[PDB]
Amino acid sequence: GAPLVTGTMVKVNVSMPEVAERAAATGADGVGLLRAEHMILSIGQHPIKFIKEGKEEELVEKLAEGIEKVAAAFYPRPVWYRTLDAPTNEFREMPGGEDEPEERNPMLGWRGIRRGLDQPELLRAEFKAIKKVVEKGYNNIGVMLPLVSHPEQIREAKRIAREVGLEPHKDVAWGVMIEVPAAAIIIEDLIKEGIDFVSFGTNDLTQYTLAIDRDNERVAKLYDETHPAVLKLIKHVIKVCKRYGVETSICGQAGSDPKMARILVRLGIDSISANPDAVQLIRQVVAQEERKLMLEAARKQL
Amino acid sequence: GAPLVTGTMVKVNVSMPEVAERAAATGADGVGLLRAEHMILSIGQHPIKFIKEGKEEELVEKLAEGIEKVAAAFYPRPVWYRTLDAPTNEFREMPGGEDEPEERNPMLGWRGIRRGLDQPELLRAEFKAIKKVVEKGYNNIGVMLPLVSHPEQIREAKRIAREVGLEPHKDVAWGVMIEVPAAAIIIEDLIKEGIDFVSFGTNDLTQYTLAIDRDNERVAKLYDETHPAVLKLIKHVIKVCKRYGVETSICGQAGSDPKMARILVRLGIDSISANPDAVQLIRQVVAQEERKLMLEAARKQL
Amino acid sequence: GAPLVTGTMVKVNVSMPEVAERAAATGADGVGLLRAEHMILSIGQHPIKFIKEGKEEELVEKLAEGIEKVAAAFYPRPVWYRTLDAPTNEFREMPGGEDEPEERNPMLGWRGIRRGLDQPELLRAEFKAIKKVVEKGYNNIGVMLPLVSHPEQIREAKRIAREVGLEPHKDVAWGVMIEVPAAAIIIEDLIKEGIDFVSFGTNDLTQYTLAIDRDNERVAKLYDETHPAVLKLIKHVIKVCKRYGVETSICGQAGSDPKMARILVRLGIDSISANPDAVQLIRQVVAQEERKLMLEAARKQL
Amino acid sequence: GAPLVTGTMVKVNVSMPEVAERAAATGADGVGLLRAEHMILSIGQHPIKFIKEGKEEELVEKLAEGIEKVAAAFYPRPVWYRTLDAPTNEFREMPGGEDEPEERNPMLGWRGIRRGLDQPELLRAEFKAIKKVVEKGYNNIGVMLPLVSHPEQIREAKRIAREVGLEPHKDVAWGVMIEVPAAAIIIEDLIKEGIDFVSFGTNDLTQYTLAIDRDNERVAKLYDETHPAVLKLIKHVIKVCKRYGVETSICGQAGSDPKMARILVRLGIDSISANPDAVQLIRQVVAQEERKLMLEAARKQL
Repeated sequence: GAPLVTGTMVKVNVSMPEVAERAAATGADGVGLLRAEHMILSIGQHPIKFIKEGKEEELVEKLAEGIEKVAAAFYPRPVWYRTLDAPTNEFREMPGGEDEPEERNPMLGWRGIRRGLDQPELLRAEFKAIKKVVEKGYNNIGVMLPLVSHPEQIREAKRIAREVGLEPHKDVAWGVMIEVPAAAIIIEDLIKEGIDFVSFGTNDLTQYTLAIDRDNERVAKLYDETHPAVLKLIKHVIKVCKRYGVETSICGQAGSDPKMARILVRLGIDSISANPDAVQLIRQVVAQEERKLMLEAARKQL
Repeated sequence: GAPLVTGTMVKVNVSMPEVAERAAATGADGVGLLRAEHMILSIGQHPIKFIKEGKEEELVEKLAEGIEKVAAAFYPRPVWYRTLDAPTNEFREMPGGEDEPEERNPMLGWRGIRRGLDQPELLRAEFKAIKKVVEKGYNNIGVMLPLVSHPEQIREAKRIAREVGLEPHKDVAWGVMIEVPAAAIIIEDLIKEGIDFVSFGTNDLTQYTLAIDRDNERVAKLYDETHPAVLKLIKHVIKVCKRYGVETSICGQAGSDPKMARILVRLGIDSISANPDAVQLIRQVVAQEERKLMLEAARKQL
Repeated sequence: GAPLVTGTMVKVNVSMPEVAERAAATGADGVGLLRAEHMILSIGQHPIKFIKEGKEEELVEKLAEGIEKVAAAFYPRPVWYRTLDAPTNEFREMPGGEDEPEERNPMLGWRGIRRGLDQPELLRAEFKAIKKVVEKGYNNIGVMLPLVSHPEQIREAKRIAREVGLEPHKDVAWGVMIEVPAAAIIIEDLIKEGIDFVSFGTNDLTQYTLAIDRDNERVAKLYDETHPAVLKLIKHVIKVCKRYGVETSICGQAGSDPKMARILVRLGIDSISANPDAVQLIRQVVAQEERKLMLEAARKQL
Repeated sequence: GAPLVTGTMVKVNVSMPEVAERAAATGADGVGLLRAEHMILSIGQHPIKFIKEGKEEELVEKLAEGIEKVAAAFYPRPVWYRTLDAPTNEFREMPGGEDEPEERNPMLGWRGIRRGLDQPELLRAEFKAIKKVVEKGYNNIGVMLPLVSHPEQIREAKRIAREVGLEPHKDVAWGVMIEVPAAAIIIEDLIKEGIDFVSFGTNDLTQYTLAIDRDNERVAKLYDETHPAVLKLIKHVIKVCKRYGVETSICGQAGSDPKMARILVRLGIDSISANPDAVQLIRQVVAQEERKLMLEAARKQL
């Protein structure tokens, strides 16, 4: 009759706006990552081509209803939304995708907030839709920027967003993703530009730190998300933003692992984001770890 | 099978004596505020006119049964009752309400315990009914005075109550409401007159502190119950009565807000009073905040 | 043959630009408050209606000569001018005042710098006239904003003034009024926006702190300007701006009271503003209090 | 053009209500002692006989106008009034004074507040007249009790005054006279009953301390008001009420002496009360003594 209650927050990873009731029925504390790849690449057309042709309002209002569905399934609870992020060999395979670079390394190329700031129209449209669903009365949304490594990117994004009416820290929440080692090493510079939350992308971080591709058959035997270097980086970041009053979280595939959950609860993370069918297991693991910590402190005191 | 258990008490706000079983079925720890406006203004007549005509015992015994209903729905649990409080443009609209002042500011006028002490017959009748339901064997009632700003008001009320048989601190509990900034700034003087409990009226306090009416369309955009000044005042009050051994609580519309609940549990309030359809949400928010605090202390110790 | 000399400054309260020689003949150290209600509401017309019709320059130059008269009667001495402040039931009674709200509480409504920032044309005209009389060579004027409770109001006023040529802190002085309890409780936030002086409106402060209207016959028996809470607030404010190097003053009806004068000189205020026929009495009271303080310190030392 | 200003207050001794403009024209800071012997013994009749006959209201209203005259000649300034005090061989010489005791020592007999508390009708009438002139709007009056040596006298006087409507410490000031050595030796007990001011009767104190009558030709060669014992007593009293926050003063014939003025200013008295033709001399002596003290402290510091 009574649910299980933990101090650490356990959230859920929403992929499409159609799996949102089965996710709200799991007992999660919010949405940890709602991706936009589907909601944007569903119109069977290159978005840059789609807007040159000139159909902006259709895409805008479609995004608006897609976002409001999820926002209203979990209202009192927070929802975090990450702007578009896909490689260049993902835009090549759509009607209108004929002009491409066929790069030799699409993992270290033109993607994420870099491409976003080069063509500010995608950012304009997404911020328009977000403000659109905000003015209906949903005050539980926040924005997440992917692949940040210089503070100039944060400031230019804030300006682009402020030109079209949206207001950071008073209409939404402003946060970033940590996936490049540089961002993990100079985290204080990024914090000094006024952010609210941070999230660990352990997939990309583990790949860029060990200089290894996971899809390659010959070197995927070295992949490991509990390697000492990644743990040093995570510990440093958590320490600093704890000191500055910022909230920490982790999404990815290592959010659904019991061993990583134990490590992260012993270090002091604020939230964990799990796949829709792993929320109960992680809830139990976190509860047990917390009771262990409390017992240890009681014994030391007595 | 087992209910959810929190250290902080979560109570419920009862409006009429007819919604009292649906409220006792929520799992609350008591009643936080039972208003008398309905039970008194239900006789379709001006009460001062009603008693000049001379029908005192009817009103008395009606109040008596109205109060005993609620007191017996939640017996082992405490119930707190607030004496009459309504503006002057509320007595004007009843049969017998022809002699009025049509003031220019009914919010800063003749109402509450001021008007009550001017015409001691209302106080006499209410204290009579309260003692009436007390002598049947209900020892879980307490009295709450609205809009207090001088200790003389507390002493005159104690005398008026002691003349007709009722005895403070041995038959009931004696407490006050905090709605004017003056009462929040000289709280120790009020405590030195022997009270037992205090309650925050955050609606009136926020309105009188910012010099702003909320019903006015042009300046209601500035209303905010988490403004720094109100929080400073609340923190000061809680500190002092914690030092003196007095119990604190909060009623209003901000008792049903998760963000305010988190702020207040981190400061150290003793109880929260919620609307009858918000008890479960506040219960969950309070449980999570308490587990967070305990984990933080364990980590600091280890 | 020699005038009486005090360390504390004693100023005078000027109501109209016609009583300005009888005021300069009292021996005051400056003007403490020059109101604009008369100089603006003298054209027998609603000012918003007056400017829609389109007669801006007439009102501007009339204000200009009205201000220059007072500024030139007391040149070496400072003069402080407070922008328009009147309730809504004061604009209703003029030709053109037909569109009104008939509010239920005009004391907590749309007035002062709130209304001023809603319709920036009044501010534009007043700042134009002030700069007009400044460029003739009068460098002893300063501007005072009424009813401030957020720093955003100060910043928006500074911007509005800087758009039309006037320059704070280099052409005039910039200061505020303290009448809402919120402004007295977060005074440091306001100081951090670069102000030069502050002034206590003890009338409005005493009314908003005790939640009491003074014009109401039934509750005017509780009004008191030496109530402990108001004195706590005044002491806090004086302490903080003393620490930050800002000048303090007091206008109102309690500036012409000997008992308040003694309290305020013992606390350490920088100036007092009296009615034109009470300057000599306050001068004597202040002189005696200062000699008392000096004697006490000498005795403690010896 | 500028008056002389001292930290110590110099007041004046008013004997009748007819010499009150020549006294207000001296530049005094208030009245230090207004006697009632004249205003009461002017009806050519024994007052106890006058009230048995039954003419209370005539005497009451006569006192009322006599007091209001003086109170309105010095309004902003305080006035202190001492209840009736005369020996028994002063009531013997009036129409109706036939029943007397012809005592052997009328200086140590039935007089002052003793006789006053024995026959409470005189106190009733005087307090009635005082409240009468108070309710016209004069808030600068205070009451002084003569010849007090037990706290029971103070409490009984407070009760007698509170029965007929007058309220100590909220309508008037409450103070006492110090003339018996006992009162000077247990001063703290008297202070703990809530008084506001004290005054030295150096005539009676010097006579009762040295066990000497001054009117007697053979032993008046030993009278001296600067005898070491009286000075010890004065120093003790001043010390204690300084510690408790009470105001001190001195009336009598030694208030008009330059040498005593210098002694008393060096000890730290708050006020001095002089005869109507000695105010200027005492003003000059006090000014010189204060400048001397300040110079001494400056030299010690440098």
